[PDB]
Formats: sequence, C-alpha cells, structure tokens
Amino acid sequence: TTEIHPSCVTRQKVIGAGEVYKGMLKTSKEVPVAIKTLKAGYTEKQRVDFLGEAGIMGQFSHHNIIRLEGVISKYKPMMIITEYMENGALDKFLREKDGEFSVLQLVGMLRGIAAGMKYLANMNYVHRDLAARNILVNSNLVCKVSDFGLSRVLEDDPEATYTTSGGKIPIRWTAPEAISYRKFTSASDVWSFGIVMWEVMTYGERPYWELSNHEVMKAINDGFRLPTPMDCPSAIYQLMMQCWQQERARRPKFADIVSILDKLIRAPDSLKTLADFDPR
Ligand SMILES: COc1cc(NC(=O)c2ccc(C)c(Nc3nc(-c4cccnc4)nc4c3cnn4C)c2)cc(OC)c1
Repeated sequence: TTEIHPSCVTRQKVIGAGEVYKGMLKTSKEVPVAIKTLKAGYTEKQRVDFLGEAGIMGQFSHHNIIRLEGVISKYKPMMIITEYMENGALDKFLREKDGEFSVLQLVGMLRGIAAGMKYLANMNYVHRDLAARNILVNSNLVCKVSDFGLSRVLEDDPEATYTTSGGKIPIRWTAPEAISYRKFTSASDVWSFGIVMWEVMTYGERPYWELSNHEVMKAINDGFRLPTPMDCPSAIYQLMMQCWQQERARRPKFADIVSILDKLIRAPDSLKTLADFDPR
C-alpha cells in the first residue's frame, strides 16, 4: 500500500469507535479524511488484524468502494486513512432523510452499491457483511461499500475454555446456506444485497422487525420473505425477491443486478410511484 508519513496527517474531530477521527491529509493543499486508529493498548491479534484490514483495502480501487488513501505503520498512533464520507452510514442517513428522496434517487443509490459489489465479485472478494450500516454516503449521494468489522469483534474472555471461531454473522442479512453451512459466496452476498434493497426502500427499517432471530430463521426456511416496502415499484420488489431465491444458483449475479437497474433508470416510467406525483 501507500505509506503516509505522520507529518502529512492531522486529527481533528473524533467521530466514532472501532477510534475513528475526522482529519486532514496533505498531498503537496490538503483533503479531509477518516482516520481509523488502534486502541491505545493492543495485542498481536488486535494489531496484526488492524494492519491486515488495510492490506485488503489497498487492493480495491472503484468509485463505489471506500478508497484507502494510505496507512501509517511505522509510528504511534498507527492509522488507516480513507476518504471522508460526509453523510455517514447509509442506514442512519436514510432514517434521517426518511421520505425526502424520489424512487429514482433511491434506485440510483442501489445501482452504486451493486456496482461496487460487482467489482468485488470479479476480484473474487466475498464481503459477508453487506448491509446499509456498512455503506458510506458522500455529499453527492454516491454510496460506497465499506466494512466496519463489527462481525469480527469478539467478547470472549482471554482465558475462556471455549472461544468464538469464524467471527459472527448478521442473521437478518445472511443467506440460508451461509447460516446453515457457512457457504459464503458472492451468491450469499446477493441475498444480503436484497436485504439492502429493502433497507433503502423502507428508509432504514429493521428487517423482520416483528420477529426474533430464531423466528426469522424459521420464517426463511418455511419460505417467507420480507414484505414489500411502501410505495415500492413492482419491478424493484420483484428484484429483491429474486435475490432471496432459496437456491443460490438461481439468484441473479451482481452483473445482472447492475444491468437490471440501469434499464429501469433509463425507462423511469417503470419507477413511477404515486407518492412522487406532483399535481403542479
Ligand atoms: C477486511 O475488511 C474490510 C475493511 C474495510 N475498511 C473500511 O471500510 C474502513 C477502514 C478504515 C476507515 C478509516 C474507513 N472509513 C470510515 N469509517 C467510518 C467509521 C465510523 C465509525 C466506526 N467505524 C468506521 N466512518 C467514516 C469513514 C469514512 N468516512 N466516515 C464518516 C473504512 C473495507 C473493506 O471493503 C472495502 C473490507
């Protein structure tokens, strides 16, 4: 990757925990960035993984994948530096802006997420935690796939007889074959994308809000699926459903998804919903 020198970085406003700062980065002028820093006390596990995340991020270069500016690996604090995404996480953003977007604008956000996942699928990179809480949004509504790593935070005692293996999965976002057999593929990512479509079209509602984790797992294997979002065009809900086919080989590929949405976008009568009608 690109090694940044501490001299070119300046932290400013703390904005989260993983800490994650807002700061500035000099190039020769300066730009705003997000700075992920390791806890002020760490282990070979918590440090070797911190660096290992950034080696993965550096492989990605796409308009819809969070862009790694560089890393600071030879000083304290160590830093993983990315572009700054002003509007934060998609799911919180959509609840904030509940109702303020047209169907065209929401489907444009899904097109961008799909385009990032298509790029990852062609790298043979499986995400495993594709959800709105892992999509960042910039001031131009461009959505970029990210991973905050909450699946890999473990609460095991350091002397426990039994420990978590293989991280944790987001039950409500994970395809059945992945839950049951740990068969993680881009096809299980497509399932998760279907859930993300539902998140966007409901402005961040909680999937299967009425049900417990075990009741979701039962519902899914009994053949039920999330219901239509309000004001959702027929074609969009039809597309989620195809993402949630029980046999993974029958689901669309991310390439088919990007293409299906492009066609709806360029024939926007297919995206008409009465709530977008203005009598004026
Ligand atoms: C192996 O796993 C992978 C790891 C990654 N890593 C990241 O996506 C990652 C790492 C480092 C940084 C600095 C950011 N940047 C942000 N993160 C947060 C944030 C806030 C609170 C808690 N956690 C995160 N807020 C941000 C930004 C930018 N703007 N804002 C408002 C993202 C990506 C992978 O696939 C592409 C795969």
